[PDB]
Amino acid sequence: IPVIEPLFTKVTEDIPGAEGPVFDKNGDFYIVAPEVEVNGKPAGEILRIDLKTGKKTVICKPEVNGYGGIPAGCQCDRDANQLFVADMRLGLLVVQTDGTFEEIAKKDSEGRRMQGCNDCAFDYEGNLWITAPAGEVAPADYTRSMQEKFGSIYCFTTDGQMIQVDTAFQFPDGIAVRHMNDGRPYQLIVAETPTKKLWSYDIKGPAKIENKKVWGHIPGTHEGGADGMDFDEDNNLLVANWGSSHIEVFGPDGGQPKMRIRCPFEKPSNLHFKPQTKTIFVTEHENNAVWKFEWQRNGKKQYCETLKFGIF
Ligand SMILES: [Ca+2]
Ligand SMILES: [Ca+2]
Repeated sequence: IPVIEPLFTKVTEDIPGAEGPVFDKNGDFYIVAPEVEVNGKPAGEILRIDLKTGKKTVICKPEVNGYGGIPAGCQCDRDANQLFVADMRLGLLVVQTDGTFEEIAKKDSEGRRMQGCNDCAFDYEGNLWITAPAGEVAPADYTRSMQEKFGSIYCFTTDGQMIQVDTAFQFPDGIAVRHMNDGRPYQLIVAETPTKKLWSYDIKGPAKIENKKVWGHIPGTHEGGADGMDFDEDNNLLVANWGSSHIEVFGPDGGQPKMRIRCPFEKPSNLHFKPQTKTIFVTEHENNAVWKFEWQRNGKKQYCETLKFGIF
């Protein structure tokens, strides 16, 4: 498989478990530090990074009834400048730029206790697809589906339902939505980390997925596997392969990667394009740091970059 070796430029440092890179509607850049702990208990953080200086500001250190969060992944909303954050202890949070936040769900649409979440992806219809590799949210004792298949997938819909849409994954992690050129969502891709697979479904409608399939194969026998992912503007899927020192690039039909991108570190965890550029910001756990590099083309627009009131 062809491998390219772009120049990685350091962005910021010392972010425990650096994850969830995201740009808001003002172009501000955020990351989460899920692994910050106080007295051995979770005290994860959501940070804003000043791209000019690399200086970090913690805007939110979420805790619910004394249970601190493990915020792990993010998406920016479209209609309001607020971040939806998947948290391994707290489930799904909505966080404002002022640092205030709310916890969205203690239970799902069927009254089942909510599971801790890892990453999420808005489709263009505004529905939010979320991976949930942890067990029940706080105050339940923390567990994760790395050994046993209890990880779930949710769709948090525009009408505010938190719908469990699949179950029994061994650590579902990255997630992405592919759209038709006319903007209709039609495929969901979900990383199952340790099994070295990417799974696909057909999106039939809000919270409606069918035709589960093993869509892609992640290279390697290292400990780790697919972590975060995102599409570029031609619908190639770029996937951080934690432990492999590469980001894998899959073409629109999946299968094996068509190209790999060598990183100067073994553990890329997640990535995000900066809007209107070819720049991909990458979080990684070898150094607990953030970097950026130039890809071959622009990212596929995120939901936050689209317009509610477009004409075209
Ligand atoms: Ca992740
Ligand atoms: Ca991303």
